[PDB]
Order: sequence, then structure tokens, then C-alpha cells
Amino acid sequence: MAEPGIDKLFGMVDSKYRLTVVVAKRAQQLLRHRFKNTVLEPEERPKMRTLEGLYDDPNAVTWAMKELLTGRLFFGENLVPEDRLQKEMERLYPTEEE
Amino acid sequence: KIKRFGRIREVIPLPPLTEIQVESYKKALQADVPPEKRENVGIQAAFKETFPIEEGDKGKGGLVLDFLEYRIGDPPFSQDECREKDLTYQAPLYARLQLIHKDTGLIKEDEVFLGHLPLMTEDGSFIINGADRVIVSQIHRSPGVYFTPDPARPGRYIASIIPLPKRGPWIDLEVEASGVVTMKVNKRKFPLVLLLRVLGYDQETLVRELSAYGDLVQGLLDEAVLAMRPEEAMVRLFTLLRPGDPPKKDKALAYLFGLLADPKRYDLGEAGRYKAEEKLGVGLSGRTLVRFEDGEFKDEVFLPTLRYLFALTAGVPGHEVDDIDHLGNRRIRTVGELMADQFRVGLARLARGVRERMVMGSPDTLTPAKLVNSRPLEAALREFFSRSQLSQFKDETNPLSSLRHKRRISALGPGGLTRERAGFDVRDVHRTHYGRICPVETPEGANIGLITSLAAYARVDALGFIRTPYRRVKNGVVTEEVVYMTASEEDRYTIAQANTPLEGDRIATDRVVARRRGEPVIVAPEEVEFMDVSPKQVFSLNTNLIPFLEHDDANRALMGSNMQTQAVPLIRAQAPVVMTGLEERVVRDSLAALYAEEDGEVVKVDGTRIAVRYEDGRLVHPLRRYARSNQGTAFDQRPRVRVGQRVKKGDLLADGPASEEGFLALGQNVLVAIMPFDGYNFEDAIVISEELLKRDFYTSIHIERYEIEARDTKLGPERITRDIPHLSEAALRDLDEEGIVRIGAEVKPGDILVGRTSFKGEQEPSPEERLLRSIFGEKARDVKDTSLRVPPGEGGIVVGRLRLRRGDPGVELKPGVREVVRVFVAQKRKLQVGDKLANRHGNKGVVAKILPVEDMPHLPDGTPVDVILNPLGVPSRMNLGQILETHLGLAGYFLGQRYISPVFDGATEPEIKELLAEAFNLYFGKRQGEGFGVDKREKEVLARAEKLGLVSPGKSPEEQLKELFDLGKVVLYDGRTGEPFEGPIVVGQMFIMKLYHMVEDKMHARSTGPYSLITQQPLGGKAQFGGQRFGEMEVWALEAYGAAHTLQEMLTIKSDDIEGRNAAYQAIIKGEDVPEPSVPESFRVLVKELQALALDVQTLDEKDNPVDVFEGL
Amino acid sequence: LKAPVFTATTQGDHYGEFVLEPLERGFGVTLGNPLRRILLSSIPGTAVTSVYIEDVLHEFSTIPGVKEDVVEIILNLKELVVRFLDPKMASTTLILRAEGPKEVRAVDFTPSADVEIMNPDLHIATLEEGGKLYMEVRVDRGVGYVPAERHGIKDRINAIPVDAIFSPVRRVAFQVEDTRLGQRTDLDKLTLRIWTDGSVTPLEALNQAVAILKEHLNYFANPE
Amino acid sequence: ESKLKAPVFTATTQGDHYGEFVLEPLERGFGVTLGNPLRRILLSSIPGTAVTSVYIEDVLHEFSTIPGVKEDVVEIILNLKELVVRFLDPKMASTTLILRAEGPKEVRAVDFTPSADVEIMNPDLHIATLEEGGKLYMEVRVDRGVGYVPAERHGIKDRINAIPVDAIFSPVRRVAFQVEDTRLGQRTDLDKLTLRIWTDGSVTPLEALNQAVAILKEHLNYFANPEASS
Ligand SMILES: CO[C@H]1/C=C/O[C@@]2(C)Oc3c(C)c(O)c4c(O)c(c(/C=N/N5CCN(C)CC5)c(O)c4c3C2=O)NC(=O)/C(C)=C\C=C\[C@H](C)[C@H](O)[C@@H](C)[C@@H](O)[C@@H](C)[C@H](OC(C)=O)[C@@H]1C
Repeated sequence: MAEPGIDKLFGMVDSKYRLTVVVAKRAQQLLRHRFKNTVLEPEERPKMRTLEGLYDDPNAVTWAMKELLTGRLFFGENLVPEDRLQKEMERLYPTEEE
Repeated sequence: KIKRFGRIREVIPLPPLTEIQVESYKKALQADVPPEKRENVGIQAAFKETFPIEEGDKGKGGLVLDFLEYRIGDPPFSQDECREKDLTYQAPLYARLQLIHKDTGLIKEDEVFLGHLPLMTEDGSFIINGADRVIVSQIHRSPGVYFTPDPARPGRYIASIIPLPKRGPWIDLEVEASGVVTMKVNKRKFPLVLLLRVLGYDQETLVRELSAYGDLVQGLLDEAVLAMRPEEAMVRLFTLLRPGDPPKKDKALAYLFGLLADPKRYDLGEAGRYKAEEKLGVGLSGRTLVRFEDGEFKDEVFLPTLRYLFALTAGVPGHEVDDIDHLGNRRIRTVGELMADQFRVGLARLARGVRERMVMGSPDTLTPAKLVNSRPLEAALREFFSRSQLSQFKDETNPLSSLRHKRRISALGPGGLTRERAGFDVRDVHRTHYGRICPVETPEGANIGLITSLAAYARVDALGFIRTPYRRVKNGVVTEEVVYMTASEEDRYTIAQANTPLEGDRIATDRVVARRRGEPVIVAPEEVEFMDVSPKQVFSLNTNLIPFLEHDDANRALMGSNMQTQAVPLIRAQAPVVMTGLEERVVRDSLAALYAEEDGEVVKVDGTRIAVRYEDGRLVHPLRRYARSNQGTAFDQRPRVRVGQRVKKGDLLADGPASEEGFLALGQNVLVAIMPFDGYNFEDAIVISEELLKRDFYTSIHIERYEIEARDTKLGPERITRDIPHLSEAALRDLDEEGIVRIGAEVKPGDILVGRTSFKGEQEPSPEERLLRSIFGEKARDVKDTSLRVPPGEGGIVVGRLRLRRGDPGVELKPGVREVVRVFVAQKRKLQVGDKLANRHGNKGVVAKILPVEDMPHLPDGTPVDVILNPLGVPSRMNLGQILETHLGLAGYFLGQRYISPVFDGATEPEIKELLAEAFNLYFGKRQGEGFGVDKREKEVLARAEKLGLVSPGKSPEEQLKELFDLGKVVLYDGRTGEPFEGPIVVGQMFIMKLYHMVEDKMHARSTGPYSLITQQPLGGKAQFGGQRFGEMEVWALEAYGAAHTLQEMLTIKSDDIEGRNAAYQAIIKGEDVPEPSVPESFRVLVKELQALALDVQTLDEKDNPVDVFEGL
Repeated sequence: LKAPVFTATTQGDHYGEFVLEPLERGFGVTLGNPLRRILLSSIPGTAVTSVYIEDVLHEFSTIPGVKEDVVEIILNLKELVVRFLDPKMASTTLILRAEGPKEVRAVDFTPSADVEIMNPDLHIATLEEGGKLYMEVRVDRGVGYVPAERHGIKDRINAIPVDAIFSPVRRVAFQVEDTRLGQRTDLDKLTLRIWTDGSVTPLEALNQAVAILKEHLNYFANPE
Repeated sequence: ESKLKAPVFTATTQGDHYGEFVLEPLERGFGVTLGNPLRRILLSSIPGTAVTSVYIEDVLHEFSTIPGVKEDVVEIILNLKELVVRFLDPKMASTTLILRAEGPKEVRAVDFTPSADVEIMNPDLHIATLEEGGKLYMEVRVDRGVGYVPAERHGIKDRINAIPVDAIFSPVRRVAFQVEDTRLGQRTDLDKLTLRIWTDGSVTPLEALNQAVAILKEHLNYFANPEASS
């Protein structure tokens, strides 16, 4: 019909652009660098379907919208240091390849 | 088996249709007539017109030089030979002059070599610089005087038109508030009593003898100071014409604007005297005002109109006659006329040159051929022919097209005050002109009215001007009507009673109103000149091509009238089942097909040339084969007959690019069945049954042309070689023999269509390289792989090449440009998902799906339908008769018949029914033949159709079928479901053409590719290809939305922002990360572009004083 | 009942109305269509795959001395129906030489092997005054409709590969009349006709057909 | 790498009904070629067990109302129609069903004279409510059928007074199916049948399909030995 329950998300946030923004940065820190920031890995993880079966979809926003309809995550003036907001990401293996 | 439908037809559509031209140029280019006869217009006019170059001091000594004959002749090369070598098919036109003296001597340089004149092909157009062009005929207000209501605020004015825009001044006499009577010749505003004074009229002798019944005079006298002495007058006027020349008394200059039929004369006598004399008081003489009589000036037209003005300002003769658009004031400058004046222009410069020479030089050292420098007639004339906006490209997608292109009346032309795209009085004008001698439903879009076509039977006879249709007057002849024709009414076609048409109520047209029936019933000399040779005349040549216009609502009918043009010759054209008589012609006056000459016979051998028609002499006929079209259509010519005579209901002798044997066949007619189809025919999209393809139906061939020019730039001659650097891959000579690709060389996108090598020295390789180079035998290079290669267009078999290089003959080539390779590629284009199918009634729609014969509505016997044209909206919404054809369709399927149902004449619903009664006694006659009859399905249906009060209950099933067949169509299964379509579903053979669009040509797709080094946004390249536009509208779209990021992306990471751009083609090629901008490439360049103008653009942060750190790298 | 009367008014390679008999009120199409469907679609056939001509570079030509036009020529050959008389031939390649005046109607092909120019006449080329035509024209065994994809390589040069139309079935319909005694005027009277054919016979089309449908039907075997 | 000449048949076994099935890659033009006849045949031809003729001591015809009973002939009549019977051994043309009515209590389809070899698949099913007039006596018939049949078979049985209901015998009671396109095989226009057999008139779904798959199969045979004319 649409996505994994848009109406549901548009409920949580106040300003329709909030959800848009949070889901955005979210995925944009999720499988954007790491991949281990999931909240859907117990048995509620996004999977696809092709020839040999499933395989989580690379689409980052996907999880987010689903990882956001969940319970974790937060948003406001919280976590303050954007610096220590990613510095803490070092404490837990990040980086990509080039 | 051709069934005609109709009535009368007293004459013919009037050959050759391409007569607006053809027989226009000739009569202007009189040339072909012994220098003894032929007197005015064009060629000679312009000659005689251009007064014998006078000289210094009005006849004081030697040098007169008059003109005699004119000599067109010994043409250069040859058509085809031109288009090939980019030569403007012209011909040498020299003219015999002879300067006089005053010291004994009458020199005469024979011929006096001169400028070139482009000729008009038999076709009725010209080849200019290689390509084909047609001179479109424009229309302006027929020279004269009409007055008209002052647009400002109530208070008419007076306009005085001149022979033709580029000739004579367009004057206006206006009665105003503050000033009173302004005579505005060209760019000026001088009191009107002033010129009058000179001319003679003035205080008392003027007013109180001219203006009385309507004051408006106290002001025409205010400057009586001016009206106190002529001569001194001309000078005050002269002194009113910038710049500050010598106020000295002259008479000259004003030796024009009336004097001498040189710059003001609608000559002959026609179109000028008739006008005013039958508008103004009466009586006149060639040109406004008359001087050189004996000192003073004897005016003719000037005050009488000023008179006729006031009469129109409180008087009775009134008549606010304006640019009344009445085609009694709408001139039509045929080519010859357009080409004439330009020949006039040339002399308006030749002379300047001569007058110049006449002087300087010595009287004896001067002779023709010497004072003459045949340069003006060139340029001024070649400039026009191929540089005008009235000298267009040849529309040649389908034969009708180009034909139509001549039958076109333009208006967005160059003429004086010629309505510009939005000239002063655009709309309002467009409107149908009650003068119906020009198409009533031809215009296009956003360019309405301005560009009309032309009535079929329109114009012919001693042509002073305007279209004039045809009109009967009791069997008589036709008397070429005359737009300002009053001939006691005309009686619309029909009511026929052999010769007396006993009516009682003759539906007739008189003046304007569709007045009931004047019923003059004079039988003989038919109610004045009442009656109209056929109805066709109320229409344009390609609209006529609509078998059932009568129903088709005007408007939508234009989407067919026009659309039809955009056809495109197919492999199996087929005329149209139902068809109106004209087709037997439109593709025969188009000269697109070959026409036998005298008697019969043949010989041939077949193939690339019908070899003569063995009667008398002999003439092998070459058949233009798989040529190339301006639109890239690909018009070709098929032959006919092994051993025969002259004709058989047509001496065709080889078809052309769309004739089903002399029958214009734009598209192929197939079998359709109306009804929506699970959504594949939404809005207007059509559904194809693969079958069409399998039988290579709508397939169309197109041959494209490519071009690489070998320049000469100061880095090393740009050359077409087969030794392209490192391109070594077995490609080069794997094709491309001795430089250029070969014939039949099937081509894909990317191949080396044609290859050449530049030199371009970007950098000087320091050693190290030359070393490695030397070492690793890396033989140095001085050449780029600049080849031709086939662009993203799929390519296709290589139909033919062509090579042109200076040093060669006629070939004139861009300075430096040495050699210019050309290569044509063909492309059989079958039929795909997209493309407009559009028929004749304007049912234009794009193809959606092409189902397998598997699915698709099965007819009972099993034949499949062809196209599933949707009903919804389509007819109801557009109200048209695309049905009466689909009905007379099967009633011409089973009966194996083509039909002639002309415009507004025949093919009546009941007749169709009869034609439907038949075809069934066979269509169904077969069941009770093959051994079958109505099955459990048709039982279901009928018993539901009749319920839908569609069939007469009580009749038998079988009987209900014929009922439900002389309209709709038998049950009509659904090969997809196996079951039936409750409720009949009308079936039939429409006829869908296939317009020039066909997807392929549209649809590109970019991701990255070519970046431009001039602007900097996606575009211009060589490898892949793409680029797309983001015109503001889409910007608002995003603004209105909120995709800020999605927006800043389309003005950064995707065009100019080199950094960001790359961050894009990399952050992705990389992996888990997306395009991270920051500083916008634009903001960074706005500051360092304002600084150039010495402006400090201090950038400040939140607190105003955190002063940005931008461009701090 | 329990059994129908598979009537079968055959013909001579074409037509072939094939009547079943007292079919339960309804199956007239349960069977009646899928067959007609299949018949029209999947089924082996014989179609012109590629054609080489004497002095002709590629399509869009004009062989001097001949009336026609290579395109036409290929548009005509597109209709030639060959029979194969055997089952091992991926295809063969017909040949044809033609002199001065006359018509190269289909027949004129090289009389050879398990090949029946089922459709003689078939106006192939009204050449004359210049007998010149030598043509080598493939004829693979295909299925369904396969256009300019199946390259016409072969003569690797001027093959000018032609479109393929394999299905030998040339049209199919089927009445569902009701005219039996069985049990209460209800039953359907199936009677498909498998009209015209390329080379094969309706009883074969009709047969091969019932095959595929049974072959597919199977698929609804083991579910996961 | 998965599809080829062997499509994957995928069921949904909702249990007693809704047998959502999905055979997959099929050459464009078979999702129809199959899905339909099955669906077609599915809705018809298939053994059954449907009440077809009723008798309720007292009032003749159907257009009535029996006092001390919350319903009215039709409602009961219709209820009965939703009754799901099943027969034990093969030799049961149709054993009738009779009834015993008490006070205010409900008359579930269970009260039915608990005859063995014929157990009402569906216990509940209102049937009709009666109170201080617990009369209601019925001896309804049942039958083995093929598809669906109106009021034309006539409820013979109890000679007079029958108000014969309609013959709704066919365990399947609705069959839909849409063939979308899927491109497992590179090509993007392949067929994807998918069926959905709603049945509970007794027999299971997958049973219906298969059984019908046979029903069609067998008929196909017929096109075996012919009798032609030259
Ligand atoms: C030198 O001539 C030029 C003068 C321009 O200046 C200017 C101001 O003066 C114009 C004059 C005097 C016209 O008479 C004219 C015109 O008659 C016309 C269209 C445009 N109509 N099309 C819009 C697009 N749509 C899909 C089809 C209709 C025009 O815009 C103009 C036009 C101008 O713009 N057309 C039609 O009436 C119709 C109904 C069909 C014509 C058929 C084809 C389409 C044409 O033959 C094409 C091939 C070319 O001929 C033109 C591009 C000319 O360019 C050249 C180089 O040949 C152009 C006339």
C-alpha cells in the first residue's frame, strides 16, 4: 500500500519533516558507516527475496523506518556533542573501504 | 471492386494543386517568352521598375544606361548533382544594358554577366545549398486605403497602404485631440495642412470647400501659418525630416511619396484605382499625388480621403471598414511576388553602385559590365531564398505533406506589420474568416489561425489577387468567384433535380447569414451564381481525406486533418478502406510517383528503372530508390507491369512512398474492436496484437545521415584516415575500408562510423616518458582518435556514404574545411510500445501493449482482432464519426470491398446497413456452410443484448445475430478467458496511420557521462550520452514539497559543483556512503564574482559577528 | 456417458474440425480454449531464418534485372512453408538460381532432401531481361515468434537475417454447440477445428497441444 | 539458477480452507492457460454433500412462520444451506436427517438425529431459535452432488411438504486468481499464476485443486482415438 506503516511514523514525530529528517540521518549513520546499530536483528530484521532466497536490502532508510517504529532511538537536543556523537562510534568498530 | 457514394461534381479540384507555386514562378519568371512580350511583375518589372540609372546633375552630360532584355539560361550543374555537392540549384541570369552619352556614343555590353537565380523544380519548390525548401506564401492587407476605427478612444483614422511592404510608404491620417490631423509617413508626425498646402489645398480653398459638415477644422487651420505659402512649405516639411539637411527648396524626395511610379505605384491600374475609386469619391491615377507636371504638384488621393474621413466621422458614408480581414483586403504574395521584390531589392543596390561609378570614372572609360558589378542581385537574392523565415525546409515525411506545404498560406512572415508571433492584434484575427476560400480546420497549436492551409478547388484565373473559390450559375461553367462577390447569393450544394433542382427551399448562402432559401429558383442562370461545385471547396486538401468528416466534430477533425501529415511511409501502405475520392490525386500531383507520357508500351527489365514506354522515342525511367527524407522518412518507388500499354483506370507506372497504386496510402487499415481492455487502453493508449508485427505491418524504414568535417586548425591538418591511433582494436578495418565505413556495414551504437585524426598538442612529454616510450617501444604519437562513431542511436545497416572535398568541382566548402564525409544509415523500425497510432478522425493515442495472438478478442470463426481502440471518452468526449467506417468496416471485410464515401456526400447509415445486410449472409452464411451455428455462448449474449433492448425479442437467435450485426458485432469472445463478452462489442476495419514519433527517437537516460567545459553542467560529449533539464517549474515543485536536500542536489552534486559532483560518482562507486556536500560550488563563486566588481561580501554567522570563514579553503 | 465420442473430420494437411461429443455442461471450454490457446502459441514449426542473395550487400537493396525489391523478396520468403520429412535436422538451406524472363515462384527452389515446399506458387521474384538471382536461404526449426534476435549469420557476410514465424498453426476457433441427447439438454458439444497449418497436421497440432497442457498441468505436483 | 523447465508450486494451507497456491515461472500465456480451467472446474465438477429438500412438521410451503420459534422458514431454510455434512462409507446416496426441539434453547445443527456414518462437520450453525413452544420438527434430506442447483431438482422424499432448498454441493465456494509477471529468469515478462481456493463445503482446498486437476486431466485424454473423414 505504502511503506512499513507511514501513518504510524507520522504519529510519533510532530513536524512531518521531523520523521523525514530523523529517518534520514538515522539510515545516515546506520548502514551508512557501520551496520551494527540494528534493533531488528533478533528475528524482526528486513530481508528481501531473490533466486537463492532472502538477503537484507541495502536500502538504509528501510531499516530506519522499521527500526524507528520500534522502541530505541531518540531525538531533540539530546546527546549534545555531535563530536562525541560519532567519537563514541570509534569505541565500536566503524569505517569502510577504499 | 470500388463502391462510390455521391452526387454531381461539375468540374475538377483544379490541377495541379501545386499551382499556387509552379505556375506562379514561371509567370513571374516570364523568362520563357521571346523578349518581345511580357511586360510587368517580377523579373522584368523590377528591371523596368528600377529606373534607368540617372547620374550627376539631372541630364547635364553623358551616361544614361538603359535596360533591354534579360537572360536566364544555361543552368550550372543539375538537380541531385546539387543536393549532393551542396549546390543551390540556380541558373545564370545576365541582362543587356547600354549607357548613353552627350558626346556621340551608345555602348551595349551584351548580356552583361550577372547574378544567379534559384530555379523551381517541377515539384514546385527549390533546392538551396543542397537541401529542399519551399517558399510559403504570406498574406497582408491588399494595397489601398480603408480607414478603420481609432483603437484608442472612438475616432477613426485613415491608413494608406502601399503596393507591397518593401515598397512605398504606409501613411496614416489621424484626427486627434491635441494637434488635429496628423500625416504620419514612415517615422514622422507633421500637421496635415502642411503637405496639403504644398499640394495646393489651403485655407478656404481647402476648408469651407472640403470640411464643413463636420467641423474638426479650426485645428486644421491653427498652423495656417504653414498654409500661407507653398514651396517654403515643402522646405518646412523637408526641414521636418531628420537630419538637419539643407532647408534649400527641393521638390525632390517629395519627388517620390507620390511623384514617379518609382517608390509608390500599384502600377498597371488594378488593385489601386478600383479600390479607392470604389471607396473614396471616385477617379484617380496610378499613384497618390502627381508632380513633375509643371512645377507644382497635382495631388489625387489625400484630401478626398480626409474628406471621406469626416464623412465617416458624423456623416453617412461611414463604413468603419478596417483591416476587415475580408479576403477582399487580404493579399497573397505568391512566391514569384516574394522572389520578385527581392529582385527589386537587389537593384535597389545595383544602381547605388552604378550611380557611384557613373561619376568617379570617365565618360569613355565607362561602359556596361564595368559600372555593373553583379554582386547585389546575389546575396540580396541568395540571402532571401535560403535565410528567410518564409523560405522553409521541405516537410516530406509523407508525400501529402510536402504537397500541403505549398498549399500553405503563412502570416508570421516578414511582410510589413506582418503579425509577429504576437503582433498587435494576434487573437481575434485567427478567427474563421466568413470568406471561406481557405481551410476552416487546419491551424495547429499556440500558432492558431496565422498558419492556414487552402481550399481544395480554391483560386485560378487572371490573378490580380485573393483565393476566389468556384461557383456554379446554372450548369454554365463555374465563374471563378471573387471574394467580394455579391452575385445575388449562392445556394449550397444539393437539391439536385437533373438540371433544375426542384427545391422550393434552396438552402443558400448570401453575404453572411445562412439565409433560409432566397429561392430565386431562376433555374437557368442559377439564382445569380448560387451553388458550389462540390462541398470539398469549403475545405483543405488533407481534411478532405476524411471519409466521414460530416460527423467528426470540427475541432477533433483538425487533429486528424493535421496529424495525418505526420504519417510516415510503411512497407505495405494500402489505401484506406473507406476513402473519399481525392486520394486518387493528392499522390499524383505530388509527383512522388512516376507518370507515363504518351500512349503505352514498355520494355523495362524491372528493378531500378521502368525502362521506357516504347511508344515513339524511348525513355528509361530511374526510380528514386530508398532515398532519404528531410524528416528521415525514406520515400521510395515500387514499379508495375511487365508488358503493357498506357493505362487501366490509371497510367500509374510505378508507385511511390505511400501510394497503394496511385492511391495515397499513409497508413495501413486493420481490424479493431472497440472496448476497454483490462486497462491497457486508458485515456487514449491503444493495444496491439502481436500479429501486426509478425506480418511486418506498421514497420517503417528510416535512413539517417551523419557528418564529420576535416578541418585544418593550426596544430596539424584534421584528416579522415583509417589509421586511428590505438583504436587498433579489430574495428578500424574490421569495417571502415580506406577510411570510411563500408556499405551494408551493419552498425551498432559505438562503432567507428568514420574516423579521422587531429594533431592537437596538449603537452610536450619531458623525457622519462619518451625514454620509457623509446625503451618499452612506446612509439610516440601526434594524433587524437577523433573519429565519428555512431551515437546512442541503435545504429543499423549502412545504406550508403558520400565524400566531398575542396578542389572538387562545384563544391563550395567552409573556409579551411577540407573534405566533408557523409554516411547514411538505415533502420527498419517495426512497431514498439510507445508510438502514436492516431487515425484520420483524430483518434491520436500512443501504443501501450502488444498482446500475443493467444489472448486478444477472438472473433467467432477464430480470426483475431488487431487493435483494441478504447471507447471511453474518446468518441463521446470528442464526438466524431470514427465509427461509420468501423461499421462500414466488416461491411467491406467479408464483402471484400474498398469504399468511396466523400466529404458530406454519401455513405449513409442505412446504405451501410444494407452493405451490412450483405456480408453475413456469407459471414454467417459460412457457419451454415462449414457446418455450424450459434453456440451456447451467443445464446447467453443475445438473451442479454435483447434484454439491453438491443435486439428484437421474439426473433430467433440466428435472427438476433443479423440484427446485432448491422451495427455492433457478433458476441466476440475473449481468447484470454475462453468465455464471452456479455453484450455485443462493435468490430471493424478502422485504419490507423503511424506518426513520425515512434519512441526510439525519444528516451535517453543519463547517470554520468559527458561534462561540458564551457558551461559545466551535464551535456555535450562523445562516449555515452544524456543530460536532462530542471527548468524552474520543477524547482517550485520541490520547494512546494520540502525535498530541500533533494533540491540542493540538483544544483550541486549533479552539475556544476565539481567537488560535490565527484563526491557523487565516488561516494557510490565506493560503497556504504552517500554524497556529502557542505560548501555549495555556487555560493563559493558568488562572492568571488562580486569581489571582481570591488564589492566586499562579508559573510556572517548566527551572531552577525562570527564573520564566516568561507573560501578559507 | 462417462465416455465421449471423439469424432474427427480430418482433412489433407489443414482444416480438421475435431468433435468430442457429450461434454458435461461446461467443459466445452475448460478444454475448448486452453487447446486453441496452446495451438496458436507453443508448438514446433519451420521458418525461414536467414537468406543470402548473389550480388547483394545487405537488406535495402535492388537486384538489377528483377522486378521486386530485396525487402519485398524477404517479405515474401517470410511466408514460405517448408516440411521436413525427418527429425534430426536443426535446419537445412534451400538454394535457387533463376534465368532471364519468368517468375521465381516458390517451386523453383532446389529440389532436395526431406524438404517439401509445401507452398509452391508463392510468388518469390518476378525477375526478367536479366536472369540473376542465386539465393541460399536457411530454414531452421523453431518455436513461436523470434525476430531479429536469432542472428542470420550462416553465410557470415550478407545473410540479411529474416524474421521467423515458426508456429505451423495458422488459425483456430471452436464451436460449443448444444445438440446432444446424453442426459437433459445441457451438455456442451466441443469441436475445435485447428484450421490451416504450416507443414504439420491439425491432428498433430491438436495432439502436441494436449501434450503441453498435460505436461504443464503436472507442475502442480510437489508444493513447499 | 532456479525456475527453468520446472516451476515451484507454493501452497498456503490455511487449514480447512483458503488454499492459496503459487506455481511460478511459466512462459507468458499459461498463468491463464491453467489458472482458469482449474478455477473454472474448481467452482463446479467436484463431489459434494448438500442439504437439498426440507420438511418441518406443520406448515406446508416455505412462506411461513412456525410459532414458538424466533426464526421463519427462510432463515432456517438458509441456515440449513450453510450446513456441512460428510458421508462415511461409499454406499450412502443420502441419509435423511430429522430433529428434536425443546424449550427456549437453541437448535444447533447438532441436535440433528445423531445418525452415524453422517456427522455434521459443523456443530453450531444457528438453524433457528424456539422458546415456550418447543415444537419444530424436521426430517431434512441431504445429497451427493456436482456443483450448484436451484429449485429444479424437486425435493421428492416426503412426497408432499418439502420446500426443497437449493443444491449447493461443491466443497469449494469461491475461486479467484491473478497472474502477475515476475522475472526470475532474466526476461521480465514471465507469468506467475497464484490461485486461492476458498472451500469448506466439506473437502479441503489443495484437495479440491488436485482433484479438479485430475478432472481436467482425464477429459483431455478423450482426444486420443479418433474417427475422421477424408
Ligand atoms: C525558415 O522557416 C522557419 C521560420 C521560422 O520563423 C517563424 C517565425 O516564421 C514561421 C513561418 C513563416 C511559418 O510558416 C511557420 C510554420 O508554417 C510552422 C511553424 C511550426 N510548426 N510546428 C511546430 C512543431 N510541431 C511539431 C509541428 C508544427 C512555424 O514555427 C513557422 C514560423 C516561425 O517560427 N508550421 C506549420 O504551420 C505546420 C502546421 C507544419 C509545418 C511543417 C514542418 C514542421 C516544417 O516544414 C519544419 C520542418 C520547418 O519548415 C520549420 C522549422 C522552419 O524552419 C526551417 C529551418 O525550415 C520555419 C518555418
